[PDB]
Amino acid sequence: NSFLQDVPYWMLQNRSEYITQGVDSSHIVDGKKTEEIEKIATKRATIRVAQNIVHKLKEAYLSKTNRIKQKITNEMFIQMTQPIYDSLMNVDRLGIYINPNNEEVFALVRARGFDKDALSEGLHKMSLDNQAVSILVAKVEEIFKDS
Amino acid sequence: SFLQDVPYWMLQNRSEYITQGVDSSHIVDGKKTEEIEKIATKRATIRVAQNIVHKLKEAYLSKTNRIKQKITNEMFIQMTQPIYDSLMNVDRLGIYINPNNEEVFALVRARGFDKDALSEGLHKMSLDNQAVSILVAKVEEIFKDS
Ligand code: NI
Repeated sequence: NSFLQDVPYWMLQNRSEYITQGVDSSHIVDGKKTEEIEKIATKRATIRVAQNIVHKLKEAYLSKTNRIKQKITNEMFIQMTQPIYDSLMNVDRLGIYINPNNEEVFALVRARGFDKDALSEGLHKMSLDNQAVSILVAKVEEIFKDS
Repeated sequence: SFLQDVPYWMLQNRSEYITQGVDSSHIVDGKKTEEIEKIATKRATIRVAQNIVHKLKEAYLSKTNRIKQKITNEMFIQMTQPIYDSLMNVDRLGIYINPNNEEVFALVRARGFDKDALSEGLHKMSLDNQAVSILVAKVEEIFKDS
């Protein structure tokens, strides 16, 4: 059975919510150099930051003190991922770890901010009304603040 | 700083295994290794219950949702204990000590659940027949898929 060596701390399971940090990976692709796979992994980890944000937005929407009036489905939450991702700013690649067994490339990233006006417009463009958008964007703003 | 002899199950990427859970307890002077493992194992088991709650929340928010009752995030959080209590045949599959943080991690897998116990627990927290029956069905589907 299988154990891994030289594993950085951020690769490990842990209880700790760095909502604006993302860890994710890319598998290898024949004909793509490892550096290319690191780029893909870094983008995937950045999408993961957006996924982390959407998760917090669903919980807020489900809360007894939700103020969003529009009905927002799970599928709509999933759709929010792209506009949130598109709005992320100043995202730093903090680390790379490669699993030598399958050569899967993991990236650690941190998004230092987001563009509230870009996020607003993206959310409008997926048919969320202005009351819903205002609350959603304010929530994302709190997440960056609290981070 | 780097960690050595890290088992696969300790990596960050295990969301797909809804019925598996990992969590830890801190090594403290005055506690026996066995009390510490027991706490980590309990916590790992609570993580399985939380994994299940998250799937229920997603199913409830889906456009396909047929549960008519209003269920709040706080109510979903409240479902964690009845789900935990209903878990059956929860096997401890590993222990890992992190020497950097002095944390003992446990890996568990729940092989199943008691749908009657879960029902009774959900009924006690004021979920209606329709909600309980559907939530229970969804948990059954999670275990079937596992
Ligand atoms: Ni418009």
